[PDB]
Order: sequence, then C-alpha cells, then structure tokens
Amino acid sequence: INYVPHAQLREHIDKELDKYVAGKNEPYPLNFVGQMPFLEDGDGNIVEVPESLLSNHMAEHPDSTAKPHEPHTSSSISEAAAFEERMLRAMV
Amino acid sequence: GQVTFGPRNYPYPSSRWLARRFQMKKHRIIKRFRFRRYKLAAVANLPFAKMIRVGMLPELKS
Amino acid sequence: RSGKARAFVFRDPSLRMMRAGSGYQQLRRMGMPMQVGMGWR
Amino acid sequence: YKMPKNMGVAPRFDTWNEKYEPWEHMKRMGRLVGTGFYIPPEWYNHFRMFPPINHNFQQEKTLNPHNASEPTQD
Amino acid sequence: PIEFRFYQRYANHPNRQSGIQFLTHYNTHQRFRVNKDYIDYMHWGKEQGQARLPHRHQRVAFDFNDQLHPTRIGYAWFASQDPTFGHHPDLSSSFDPNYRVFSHPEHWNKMFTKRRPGEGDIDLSVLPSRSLLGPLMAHSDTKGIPYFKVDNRGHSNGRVPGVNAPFFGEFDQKMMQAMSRPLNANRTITGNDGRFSKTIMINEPQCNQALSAKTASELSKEIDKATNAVYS
Amino acid sequence: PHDWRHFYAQEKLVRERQQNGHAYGRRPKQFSFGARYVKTDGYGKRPRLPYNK
Amino acid sequence: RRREENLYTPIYDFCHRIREATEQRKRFVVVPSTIETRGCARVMHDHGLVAGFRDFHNDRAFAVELKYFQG
Amino acid sequence: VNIPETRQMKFEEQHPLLAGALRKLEGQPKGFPFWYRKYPTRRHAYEYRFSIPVEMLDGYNDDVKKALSKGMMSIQEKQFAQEAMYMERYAEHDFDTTSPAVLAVKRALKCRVLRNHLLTNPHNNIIKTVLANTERKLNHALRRLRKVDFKKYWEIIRDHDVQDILQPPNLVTYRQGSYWKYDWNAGLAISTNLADVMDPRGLNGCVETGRSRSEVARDLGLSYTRPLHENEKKQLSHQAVYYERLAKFKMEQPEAARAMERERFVRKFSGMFVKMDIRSGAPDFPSTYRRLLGTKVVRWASKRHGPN
Amino acid sequence: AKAQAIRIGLYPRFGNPFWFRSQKFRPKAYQENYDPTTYSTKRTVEHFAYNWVQ
Amino acid sequence: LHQYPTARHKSLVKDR
Amino acid sequence: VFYSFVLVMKPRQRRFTSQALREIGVAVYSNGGLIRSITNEGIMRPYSRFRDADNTPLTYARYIILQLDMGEEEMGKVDKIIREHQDVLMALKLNNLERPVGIAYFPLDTFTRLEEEINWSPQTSADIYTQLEMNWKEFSRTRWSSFLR
Amino acid sequence: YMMYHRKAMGTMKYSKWKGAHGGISHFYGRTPMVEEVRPNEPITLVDRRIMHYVHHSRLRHFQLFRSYQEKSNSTECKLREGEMLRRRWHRRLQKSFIAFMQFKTMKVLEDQARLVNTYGQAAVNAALGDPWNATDNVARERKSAAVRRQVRALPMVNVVPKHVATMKQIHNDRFNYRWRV
RNA sequence: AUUAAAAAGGUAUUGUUGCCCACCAAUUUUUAUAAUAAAAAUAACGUGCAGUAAUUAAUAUAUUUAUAAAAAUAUAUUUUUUUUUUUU
RNA sequence: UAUACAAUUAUCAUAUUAAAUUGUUAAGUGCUGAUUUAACCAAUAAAAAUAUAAAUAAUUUUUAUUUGUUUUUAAACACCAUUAGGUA
Ligand SMILES: [Mg+2]
Repeated sequence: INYVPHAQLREHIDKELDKYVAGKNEPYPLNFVGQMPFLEDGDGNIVEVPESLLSNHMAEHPDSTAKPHEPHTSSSISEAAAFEERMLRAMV
Repeated sequence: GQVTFGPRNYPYPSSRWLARRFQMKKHRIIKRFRFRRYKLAAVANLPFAKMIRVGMLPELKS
Repeated sequence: RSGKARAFVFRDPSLRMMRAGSGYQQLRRMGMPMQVGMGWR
Repeated sequence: YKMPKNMGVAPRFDTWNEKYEPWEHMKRMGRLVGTGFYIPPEWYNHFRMFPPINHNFQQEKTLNPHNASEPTQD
Repeated sequence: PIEFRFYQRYANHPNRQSGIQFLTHYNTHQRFRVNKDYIDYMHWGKEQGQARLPHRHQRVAFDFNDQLHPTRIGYAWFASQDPTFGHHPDLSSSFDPNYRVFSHPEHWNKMFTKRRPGEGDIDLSVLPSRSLLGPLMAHSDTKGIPYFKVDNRGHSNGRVPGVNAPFFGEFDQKMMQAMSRPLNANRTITGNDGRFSKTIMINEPQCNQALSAKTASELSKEIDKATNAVYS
Repeated sequence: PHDWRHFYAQEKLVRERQQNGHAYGRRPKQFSFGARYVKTDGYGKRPRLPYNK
Repeated sequence: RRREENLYTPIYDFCHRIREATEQRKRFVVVPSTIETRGCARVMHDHGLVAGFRDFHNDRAFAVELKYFQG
Repeated sequence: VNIPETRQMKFEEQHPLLAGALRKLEGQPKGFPFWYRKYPTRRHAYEYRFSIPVEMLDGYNDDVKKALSKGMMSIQEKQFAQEAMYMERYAEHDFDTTSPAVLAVKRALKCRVLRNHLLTNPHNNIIKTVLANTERKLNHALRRLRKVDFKKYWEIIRDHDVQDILQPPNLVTYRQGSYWKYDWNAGLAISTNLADVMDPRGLNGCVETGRSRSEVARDLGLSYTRPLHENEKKQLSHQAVYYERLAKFKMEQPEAARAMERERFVRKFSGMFVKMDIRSGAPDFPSTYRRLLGTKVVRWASKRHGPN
Repeated sequence: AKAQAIRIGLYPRFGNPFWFRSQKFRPKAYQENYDPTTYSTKRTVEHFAYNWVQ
Repeated sequence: LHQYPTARHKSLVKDR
Repeated sequence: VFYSFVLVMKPRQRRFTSQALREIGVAVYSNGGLIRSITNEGIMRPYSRFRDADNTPLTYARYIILQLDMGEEEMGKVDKIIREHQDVLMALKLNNLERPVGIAYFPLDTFTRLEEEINWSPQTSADIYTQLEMNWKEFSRTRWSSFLR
Repeated sequence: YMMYHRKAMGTMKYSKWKGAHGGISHFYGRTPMVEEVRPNEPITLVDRRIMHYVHHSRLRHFQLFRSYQEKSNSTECKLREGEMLRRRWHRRLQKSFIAFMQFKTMKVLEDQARLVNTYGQAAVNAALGDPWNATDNVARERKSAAVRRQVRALPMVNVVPKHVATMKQIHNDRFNYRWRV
C-alpha cells in the first residue's frame, strides 16, 4: 500500500477529482456507498445526472441543463450480448 | 424513630400504617420549628430593633 | 428488626460443655490468677 | 395486594414427598413391630426380605435435573 | 408466612434470593454477597434447575447417577482395548471449567437508561465473536499453532494413559479404584468395603502386577481377613 | 415487575460494584435538553455517574 | 470481608460443605486439603461415617465419597 | 523514550557471531530473527509500535518505518513504552515482573499519569479512588523493598530529590510503633545481613555479666554512634565543659560559690521530707499518692505526667 | 452504525429507504407451508381447520 | 399515641 | 489504518476544491503526519439537509475519505482544523479501526489493511471471495521473492 | 415547542409555523414512511395498512404515550417491564395451546388415515378432488383456474382500533374503554 | 338476528351508622427554675374528612404555604387492583 | 431484687478493588389566520442522537473521599393572585 507523498499530492488530487469527468469509454467506478453520483466536467459544473435522480435534479432547480448519464454498455465481456443488443435496437 | 419496624424477612421496607405515625411527628416538629423561626425573624421588625440600630449607629467625623 | 436473634435448634450440650475448657473457674483451679490480697479469713 | 386464591392451601413443594417415602414407612413399621405388641402386615412381612433400593433420592432433595434417580423411570 | 417465623433458614428480603449455598467455589459462602458471577434469574437454570445453583461446568457436588466433569483432551489410544469401542463419553475435546456464560444483569445492563430496546450497556468479551471479520483478519499463509509447535508444556500432568500415552488395562467408569484405601503398609493392596461386599485390588503397575514375597504374604493376610470377616 | 425484584436487585448490584460500591439504586442527574451545547465553559455537560458527581 | 464477620477456617468450611452435600444427597464432595482436614476424613472413614476419601496430591482440595443408609 | 544501549552492548558481548551478523547485514533484508535473544519479551521492544524490533524494519520503505516510528504512538502506547523502559532498568532479569522494585516503579509511573489526568479533568471520583489505591500499593511495595535492599533506594529516591516519601500516616498511630510494625507483618521483620553493614560483635550484650550493648562496645573499643544534629552536640559539649568550668570557678571566685553552698546547706534543712523515707523516695510522688492530690496537696494538678 | 450514518447524512433520522428491498432478506412465513415452531397459534389453528375440513 | 377500643377489650377484638 | 475521516463539502469549483484539499494536506503534513490515502466521490445526495452559505438547505455534497496515521496530540489539532474549515460541511471521525469490535489480540492484522476491507462496501458481492483467493495466492507466492531482492 | 407537543402547529394570529414546506421541506429528512401510490391500489387501503402496521407494532402507543404527557423515567421503565413480562407469560401460555392444537391435528390426521383405510387410497384421492375425470385438458384447466384465483392473497390488514379521548387523559395511549391502572 | 356468559378490595371485627387523623377544648404527670423547651396519659366537645382498593392513587427525601388533618411542586419508589406485536 | 443472644440467610443512614471522564450538532416564512384544555389561558415555535478492546485478586480502606438542593436559549415549573398570571 502506497501512501500519498507530499511531492505528488497535487497530481494525486487532480487524478482523484478527474476520476469523474462525465466522459469515458469505460464504466465509472462506484463510490464507497455503491452508487453512481453526478458526473461533473471541469471547473466544477454538474453536467450529467443518473436517471434515478434526474427527476429530483430537474425539480429542485429548473433550467439547469444536464444530460441523463447512461452507464457504458458492456460489449467486450461477451460479444454475443453486443450483437443481441444491436439487433434489439434495430428491431425497436 | 424506628420506621423500619417490620417483622423478620419482611419483603417491604416498612409498614404504611406505621409510617404515618412517624410522618405526623416529623411534620408537626417541622411546622412548629418553622413557625418559631418565622416569629423570631419577624422580631427584627419591631421598633425596638430600630432603637437598637440608631443606638449602634456610629459617628462619622470629617 | 428490633427483636434479637434466635437459634434454629439447641446447641449440643456436649459441645457447650467442651467449649468451657478455659473458663474462669478452670483458670482459678489451675492457679493462673496470682494472689495479692488476703482472701478468706 | 394480590394473592393467589389457593396460596393458603398451597402444598409445600419441598417436603410433600418425605411423608410418602417408602423408607419412612419401612422404618416406622419396623419399630412398631419390634415393640412386640403389633401384628406385622403382609407388606412388611414381605418387604423385610426385599427392602427397597437405597439410591432413589427424589429430585426435590437432589435439585439436579440431570439425575436419573429411578432406574425404572430412567 | 414461613419466612416470618423461620428466618435462620429462609430470607424473604429482596437481593438475598441467592441463598447460603456452600457448594460453590467462590470466595464466600454467601452467594448474594459474592461479586464474581451474578445470577440471571430470568434465563438461567435451563439444564441446572434453579437459577441460583452453580452451573454444570462449575459444580463440586456430584450425584450417584450423574456424570462427572469430562476430561479435556484438546480412538488413537484405545487400540489395545475393544476395537468397536467408540470415543469415551468422559473425554471431551472442548471443555472449559471457567467458561463464562452470558448474563443480562452483568453483561447487558439497561437500568441507567429508560430500558428502551435500542440502548443498554453491553460488553462483548463474554461471548466469542461470530463476525466473519475474525477469520479474514486472522488468516495467514503459514500454518497454525499445532503445526508451528510453539507449546513446550504439553499436558499439565506428566503422562496420562488416556491422553498422552496408550491406554491399557480395563476402564473404570464408577470411581471404585480411584476412591479406595490401602490395606498394606507399602500401598500395594487396596480395599473397598461396602456394607456386605469387600473388594480387594492389587496395584503393582510398575512390575506388571508381579508379587514379591512380602507382597504375597500381605495379600494372603488381606484375603483371609476379608473372607473371614463377619459381614463379608 | 415487583414479582421479579431479584433481577433488578442484581442489576443494581452490578451498577453499585461498577461505581466503587458506593451508590445503590441511584441514577444520574437529569440534564437540560441542550445541556452539552448551551452550558458555558467550566460546567459539566455530559452527565456523570451518581458516585462520580 | 469485614472485622465483624467470623474468621472462617478450613475445618469449618469442610464441615459445612460435607453437611450441605449430605443434606442435598450427593455422592462426591470436593473439600479443602489440609493435614487436619485429611486426618478428620481418615478418622470418619475409619468409623464408617464416610464411604471413602482420597487425597489426590493437589495443593487445594481432595475428594470424599459419602455414605447413605435407608434413604 | 529510547532503549538504553547497555542492552546492545550486552547482546554483542554475549553473542559475538549474531552481533557481527547483524552489523554486516545492516541495511540488507533479513529472513531470520537474529535479535530473538535481544528481545525476550514483547514489552522489551517499545521503540516501534506493536512491539516491532528496530532490526526487523530493514528491507521496508521509509514510509512504513515512519508510520511505525515513535511519532505515531497513542497516549496509552507511550505510557506503556515509558513504563517498560523504566521497569527493564530495575528488573533483576528479563521476566522480573513481581519484584518490589519493578512493582514500585510501575505504580509510581501510573500514579504520575493518574495525577496528570486528574489535573486536566478532576471530575472522576473513580480516578480519585483508583489513584488512592495505587498510592497505597506503591507505599506497600516500597515498604517491602526497604528491608530487602536500600542501595536501590539511594538510587531511585534521588528522582526529583523526594527523600520524604513513605511518610508516616499519623502521629497517633506512629507513637504506638505501628508504622514500623508493617515490616514485622510483611515477614521482613529482621533480614538485613547485619555483619556486612556493621560489625555485629559490638551490637549485642553479655548475658553472663548483664552489661548492655554500649558496655560491650566500650569494652571492645568500638563506638556505634549515630550521626548527630547540632543540638545534641551542643548539649554534649555544654555538659562536658561543666567540671572544667567548675574547677577553675571555685578557685578563682570562692565568694559566690561559698554563698551558694551556704544557701544549699540551709535549704536541705528547710525543705520537705529531709528524711529519705519511702514517701520521699517515691520517684513519681503524684502518681503514687493520688488520694491526697486533691484535698491535701495542691502543688500538682495532674496525677500522671509521664508514660508510666 | 446508525448513529454514524445519521450524523454524516447517509441515513434518514426516521424510516428506512430499503424497507421494501430488504423484504427478500427478511424471512417470510408462508401461509401455505406450515412451520411447527410458529410464534402464533392462528397459523396452527388454520392448518388444523384445513385438515378437519378435508 | 396508642389505639385502644373502649367498648371491648383489645385482646377480644384481636382474637379473630 | 490509524484514523479515517469522512468529510462532506460543498460542490464548489474544481480550483476551490483543490485549494481546500491542499490546505488540509499541508495541515496534516505540518504536524509530521502521513496520509495513508485520500479518495474523492462524486456529488452525492445526503438525506439530511445541510445549510449552505445562504442559510438554505443544499441537498448536494461531495464526499472525501481521508485515511491517515497520526498521533493523538497532532490528531486533535488537525481534526480541529478540519472541523473549523469553512468548506467542510461536516466531518465524521473513525477511531476504532485499530481494534474493531469483531476482534491473542493480534493488532497488526487490521492496522496494515485499509478501512475498505475492515468495513465492506455495499457494492461488494460473492466474486470478492475469488478475488481474495487470487490475491492471497499470488502474494504468498511472491512476497519473500520480492522481499529478498 | 417540540413538533409532537400539544400546542405544536397551532393556528393563531401571532403564531407562525416554523420550517419550510413543499419540495425539500422540514419533514424531508424526517419522513418515516413514503409509499408511491399506484392505480388499482387505493390510498385509503394504503393508509389502512400503514396504520395497522404502526398499531400492531405497538409504536403509535409509545409515540402518543411519550408525546402527549410527560411521564417519569421510573414510570416508563415500570410500564415497559410490565409489558415485557406479560408478553413473556402470554407466550408461555400460548405455547401449550400450540402444542395441544398440534396434538389435535395429529388426531385429525389419524382420523383421515382411518378414512383412507376404510375407503381406499384412490377413493380418498377422488374425494379430495383428484382429476380422474379430466378426459381433456380443459377439465383440469377449470380447477387450475379455480385454485389460481383462490391463491390470490388480498391484504390481510384489518381495521385499526379507534382512539378514546377520556377526560383529563390519565392514559393517552388508551384505545379501549376498559379501565387501567 | 346482535346477547346473558371476565378479572379486580378491609387499616374495618363495635366491621362504613366502622377504625383512625391533627387542631380546638379539659384534667394532669415527668425532665426542668431558666420570662425555658420537650414528651406522655385521657368515652362523649368544636372544626374538618387526611388515611383505611376510601372518590385527582399511595411511599421516601427536599422546598413551600397554614385554623387543622395536610396540600402543591422537584427528584426517587409501588405493602397501585392486571389485560396477548418473536424481521408486516 | 440475683439466676447462660447469635454465629446456615435479620430492609434506615458502617460506602471501602473500583474505569471512568471528555466529543459542536440540531432548529431559522409574513402575510387576512379560533391552537391547547373538563373549563380558563398570554404573543414567532422549531430543536441538541457516535460505541467497544484496555486499568491485576491479595497481605496498612485502617489513609485521601463519596451517595437525586449543583446557578444561562426553549419546553416543564411549587407559595400567590383570581377571570385567571407568576413560580426549580
Ligand atoms: Mg378522604
């Protein structure tokens, strides 16, 4: 186990804050409560909200644009699942 | 007096009837002492107390 | 509580007599109390 | 105060078996017959040859639930 | 009431329901005055009758038809005996004499608060932890104490024929040879006498029960004395 | 409850033995609703045992 | 525990333990092991009041097997 | 707190091969505990947390070393480390945890900690009672250590120059000789090895003649005189100078001496009970004759004046 | 844990946001399947009545 | 302070 | 783990959050302490209302976990600093990590391992058993080889 | 005043209600029960089930008892211990009834076995409703439909007892006219 | 076509038209000689109804009020007669 | 007038080996207004929630000392007033 050194403190802090950057090609890790919090872009602005909290987010304060974050679908785990999902999307 | 006069292995601290005869004595003693205390305190409001005060008054010389 | 204590049964007479092996009368008979007065005439 | 209705007539739970113990009857009948002025009953005349077992102390005096006092009832 | 008349044998005063039992191992014969273990009258007595009586693993008085305390071993040594004889009922692998039991008045005390379901002073030292945290934290790649062999005392007694060594001879469930008086000056002939039956035991395990001249003479004397006894 | 006097007596004995064997059947003094937050410095906020005072 | 309380002795507690076991109809009694207590147990065994006794060489206590007759 | 280096010196002296191995392997990871003899007990390694020896933290990172260093110990851990450091300097051996010296040092440190805690927050009557009990136990341990040895006393009692601990509880009990009765009751009544501390030949008395220890000492030419304060030395000098002063005074100024002699000569005539009967010979006249002390005599007001 | 969660804000001061989702973990006393050691006597008298009616 | 039945003897009142 | 603080702070700008974290880290390191780890979660929704600067209930907050090892004397001062810091909406202190209630009393078992394994997170499932098996086997295979380099 | 106090939420000219309501409100973190009412499930039945739960759990009793009046800690401990002891005694009493009902069930099963012996196993199955006349699947489908509809388990909650407001309210959790100490 | 069918008490024995409570009133005794204080005995009066499951329960300590029993509070108890929830 | 308690359990003041003490959180409209109570009623009315592992049983408690009056925001709140409020 590696403790955070004083010299690399800012780099570690930046990585920790950028762990949620509202854009990725890989699924986001869960927090210590096993939940998916709001995806925040740079300079501290909430821009993505999970569908579970979407209604509350849009009701507490209107005219606050936030695309509903969708978790990255798993395709590398099983290719057959990806083809099934694409076929379902085509069949609508 | 001996409030806990209950018999041997009495499952209660004392007897309700026995406790009243002690409570009455305690109440009477407290009442008479309180009344006497109030009377002897009110003794200080007699004009004789004012005379004693003016007698005990000192002389203030400049 | 004001009453004194009472034994459940009697004390064995043999034990009561046996515990008296060093009574004052036995001490006097053994001669432990030294004499300094006149005693009887 | 509240007291059970039959509390006054409640049997003594520690000494209600000593009266009915077989050994008490055996000893008393033995003394009574040995006095010489009592005709022995048939149960005494039979059980003098076959006295009961010694180690059958009741649970009231044993105060140990895991004790198998009675071999027949074991 | 019987308590009002007889007070030397009965105590109706609250906090003195424990009794005057002398058959405990505590520092005083007054169970209500001792401060080692406190009786939980509401739940105790499941297998020991009353709540005030000592536990099954803390008793010093034994009945005629009740098993004694099992020996802790912590069968292998019964090869010389009957092959079909299973584990001896008087041998236990897990038996703790001073094994504390959970008691609400001493361990889960709630008198300070309003006795609500959610509070109460509790200590966790009485009962071993059931949490899965235990083994996970105390999980090691290296083997355990029995493999590492860090114990040099072994059994408290030097050599136990039942546990340490192979067991020979014949079993003795009832304490007959273990409760007997030697009739010989050299403690080689032992005798147990009932009201009418007399048993004489030779005890020479060092010499495989071999009798010397003096031992044989003493044994003959004991035999012809016990046989010629009046109530034998 | 008064038919189970022995159990509560055992509870009181445990508490008394805990508190140096001085106070038997005594409870800590009542405190205000915001006693730990409105009392000034130098005053006891958390209630103590009846023996500790 | 206090000055007023009687100073108990091994003989006293041995006697009371034996008496209580007898009243409760017990077979084996664990009693303190002193020279005087062992001598008393030996004399009782000799007189037949006690079925037997054994001084296991344990510094604290030894065993006494009691006797009963006619219940 | 740090371990005394006498332990390292002793280990190097006792085991040369192991010490040289450690010295040559300094800075290199080690898979075998050479320091097992250096650290017989858990409490003997208090430099690092969890009784971790210094030599074990060799092939690990400085972050782990710092995390296990002294700066990351709790208050209880620091107290235990200081206690172990003090106890190992007084223990007769590594496992000595029952001797009066180690008991006394442990109890003294615990008393100091309790006093500091009470100074911080004094509302703990439980802490007050436990501090009193620990003080009693420390006093008992020191009273027991007194008889077994006093060199440890002149080594330990110089801490802050106490020199006054084990003060007698009260004068009423001390007068009746019960303060020293603790040594009698503890079984250390008489155990000092008297011959080593002083010559025992002159510390006894001859039964045949009945002469005292002082007489035996003066016959043997010895003098067992305790150290003396100023007042007793002044008394001795003043009493010694008496004959020398009187011999010259009587010769030089016989006038006043003769006047005093005349006064004493007539005083012996004019007095009470010039005859030396039993009444006058009674050493304690008021105690012997009490029945006449109220109505016959008035000179004395109390019937007894001394212990007898 | 409840005190810590309430203080931090992870748990509400009253109620549980997982009462419905914890029902699967909570044991279910099925009426169809009888349990011999039921606390209630109605769950036994109903089966007795069922057998008597059969 | 002593209760005493004047009409009937105290023992006779007590021996229920 | 010696101590582990959990903080809820305002969802401020990234620069402000970084400044607050730098201040906390400097305060910790000033007393000669070591931070075992520091993890940042997202903008959660705590159940209880936490009032913002405008004395209005803000239902959004950012969670920070700070696991560290420091002595009690310095820990008191650092905890006071963190609690008195304006950005920290609320701080909870975990002190029983060294001796958890689930535990002759070997202390090194829990001190080495992080708080996450001491207190399992809700998202954990059965596959963590297989993960533990694989990690334990690899570690027991390679620990002495890596140590004796 | 506490939120559960008698004079709480009072409507007066000078009285202004504390706290913010609507959306994120004063009760936003303090709401004990939240249920999403859905069509075909009446809110009256939802409230009925909630009230039955909080009554059968003996929780509204404690809430009212602690809220309306002030009771000493000694009184609360006395009442709670009495309730616990009475509950334990009632459980002990009901265990015997459960055992005897199990014995009666055994007797009923023995009588059923007697009927089986005296009529034949197949005859008893037919009397129990064995589908021995189900020539086609529709005949057994009718009974399958019947039992499928019978399996449907409606909420077993019952009407909660009313609250009686006695004079001076010696007891506040009182729900029946029976007098209590 | 909605109904009878539970528990639950004498301090009274002269037995509620009962015991009992102080005060009021009347005689008198003991300690005391100090303009003292305290305590005790007594079948009928006067004011009441305090206690006796006894008409807003009782007990203990502290405060307070006063024609009197007592009453109200603070805290701690029940010699207060009692009513069923084993993860909805 | 002299002439044999108990010691196996006794409810009014004889406490003496015991782990305590300390955590800084919660609650903040003014709007057209009948809340509480048997009844009267008074003036913003909502609120203060964190534990265990750890301290030897002893031979001088002879020894410190200690047992619900403990002083301020609200809610409770005893003398007194009577149209009805004060007061832990
Ligand atoms: Mg009345």
